[PDB]
Amino acid sequence: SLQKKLKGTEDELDKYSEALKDAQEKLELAEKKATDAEADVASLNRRIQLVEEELDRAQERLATALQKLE
Amino acid sequence: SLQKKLKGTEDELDKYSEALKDAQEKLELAEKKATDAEADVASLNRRIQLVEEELDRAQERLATALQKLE
Amino acid sequence: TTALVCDNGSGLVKAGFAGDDAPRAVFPSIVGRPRHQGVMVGMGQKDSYVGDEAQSKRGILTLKYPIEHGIITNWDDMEKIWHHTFYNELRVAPEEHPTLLTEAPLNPKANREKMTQIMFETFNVPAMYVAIQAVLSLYASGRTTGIVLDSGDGVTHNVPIYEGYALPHAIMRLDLAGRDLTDYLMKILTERGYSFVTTAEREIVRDIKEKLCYVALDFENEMATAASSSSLEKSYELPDGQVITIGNERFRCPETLFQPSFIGMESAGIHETTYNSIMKCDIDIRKDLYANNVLSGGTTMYPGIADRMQKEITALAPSTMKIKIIAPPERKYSVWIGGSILASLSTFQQMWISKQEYDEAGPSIVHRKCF
Ligand SMILES: Nc1ncnc2c1ncn2[C@@H]1O[C@H](COP(=O)(O)OP(=O)(O)O)[C@@H](O)[C@H]1O
Ligand SMILES: [Mg+2]
Repeated sequence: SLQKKLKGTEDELDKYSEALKDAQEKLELAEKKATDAEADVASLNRRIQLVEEELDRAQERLATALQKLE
Repeated sequence: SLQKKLKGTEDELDKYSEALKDAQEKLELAEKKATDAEADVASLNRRIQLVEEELDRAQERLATALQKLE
Repeated sequence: TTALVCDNGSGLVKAGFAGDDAPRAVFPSIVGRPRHQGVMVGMGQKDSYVGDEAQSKRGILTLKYPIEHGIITNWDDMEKIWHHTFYNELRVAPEEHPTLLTEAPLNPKANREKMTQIMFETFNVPAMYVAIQAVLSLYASGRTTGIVLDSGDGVTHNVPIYEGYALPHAIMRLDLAGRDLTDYLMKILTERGYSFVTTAEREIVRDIKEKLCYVALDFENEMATAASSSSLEKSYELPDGQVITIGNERFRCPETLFQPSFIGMESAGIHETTYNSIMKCDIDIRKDLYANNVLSGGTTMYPGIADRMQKEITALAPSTMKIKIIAPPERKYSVWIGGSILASLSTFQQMWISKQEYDEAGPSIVHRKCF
């Protein structure tokens, strides 16, 4: 009767509480991963310009050397 | 006598279900953001490796130019 | 007055008013019919369901695509799709709105002839025009040169354009598209133990492909990684629960674009077709074409596609050349944006096909200078 439904509702509530805790744990892990990736991309995208200017002046004095050789 | 208990149980179940639904919605949001960030960082890491090879060969033929100019 | 830009495409109709930033109405180009009998009396369900409506009743209906590869097979359902687009999604009578349509390269002339005849007779639009998808895509990007690869759901074509001058002899068309990729995914998922046969489940497989698939920069290394690591497997939730998992098939499906031999096609991969098309052009314009490679179409939305394409083309092209690939975020809507821009030009107002001009010149006028 109503007792069976009440017990089932309580037990289901317990499983959903466990799932809620698992969800919070997974989101904490996801946020940690997201901030780590943010730091990594910050490093990469603040070194990309250095690499770009590096290859830029590399081909610059490459061209200068080639024309002088010619 | 048990009617109040059932009403309280129903209210608690509703509150827990709403909190759980918020937990999911937020978890999906965080997971989507994390996946997008991971894809972007992987793509720009591949860019990093290809530009690194470009720079390496840049110094290579720059050195070649250097001696041939010598 | 105002102009109306409609893109039938294949598998996704997108329509709107000219001058808008984005299409107003976007919905699958699907017509479905009920294959069961139905016992309830007074429900009064109509015979056919068109557009996104048919999507919501997927389980009871059977779906038919009026477009197989660019061309139109069934015309009555195509007329139904056009009527639904004009009257329900836009809620505008086409009796006073010029219509611009998009049409893929290298298709039967009868297709254009019947399209114009239907539009001029059934709907009596004051005027209409037909344009190539590649040119519109180039318009949207703001470029004026460069080779454009448009990969939709029906056909994938490369069209090189330089200084606004197309090169018809270098246009390359390949029938590999998103529909074939979905079919290959359906065929390959049977290996893991999941069987999809009903046309309804084709949509589920398409959603899986859209939301889960990705392109691998290198194939053999990724296969080796997947053979040992388990960090690639991902889980998807079907409409009725019953979560499924997918591993290698995550990146095997898109590889068909670079490896047509998977599905038995003789032709070469899209990268090789692009390189061959570039080489088919002259020698004084290859610099801009190499440096202004443009991508468009829904199938191009695979993450990591640009990196793989650049790597392949660089491996093919000479090292001295600079290879750049343009991948705007709004690839799949680029064609409609280009069409909207084109329809809004002042100089385009005299290039429409008028009603009485159509009547006196006959349906074939579409093939005259009013291309
Ligand atoms: N993000 C995505 N991932 C995978 N496939 C996609 C994505 N976006 C669109 N598609 C594919 O593109 C197709 C739609 O192409 P679309 O841009 O409508 O061109 P057309 O209308 O000419 O077919 C769909 O069949 C779909 O499978
Ligand atoms: Mg298209």
